[PDB]
Amino acid sequence: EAEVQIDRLITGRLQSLQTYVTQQLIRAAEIRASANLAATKMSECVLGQS
Amino acid sequence: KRVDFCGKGYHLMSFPQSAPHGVVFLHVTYVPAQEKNFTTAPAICHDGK
Ligand SMILES: *[C@@H]1O[C@H](CO)[C@@H](O[C@@H]2O[C@H](CO)[C@@H](O)[C@H](O)[C@H]2NC(C)=O)[C@H](O)[C@H]1NC(C)=O
Repeated sequence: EAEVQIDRLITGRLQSLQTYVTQQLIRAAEIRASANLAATKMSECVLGQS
Repeated sequence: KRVDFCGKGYHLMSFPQSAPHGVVFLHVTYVPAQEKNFTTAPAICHDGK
C-alpha cells in the first residue's frame, strides 16, 4: 500500500524539479545575451571610440 | 571600424569559407610593430603664433 502513496509523491516532486530546470534554461539564455552585449561594449566603448 | 568585430587589429578585409554547419571567416588585419620613443609637443610657437 505504500508503493501507491510513494509514487504520488515521486510524480509531483519530479514535476517540480523539472519545472525548476526549464525556467533556469530560459533565464540563463537571457543573462547570456546581456553578457554578450557587455562584451561588445567593452570592445567598442572602452578599447575604442564609437 | 568597430573594434574587435572583425578580428584583433585594424580590419583590412575578410574572406568567407563554408563549413559543415557553419562558416569560417578569415580576417586580415594590420598590426603595428617596432615602436620607438620620441618627445612630443602639443603646438609649435613661431612669430608669436
Ligand atoms: C622608452 O623609454 C622608456 C624610459 O626610458 C623605456 O622604459 C624602460 O623599460 C624597461 C622595462 O624593461 C625598464 O627596465 C627601464 O628602466 C625603462 N627605462 C629606460 C630603459 O630608460 C622604454 O623601453 C622605451 N621604449 C622603447 C620602445 O624603446
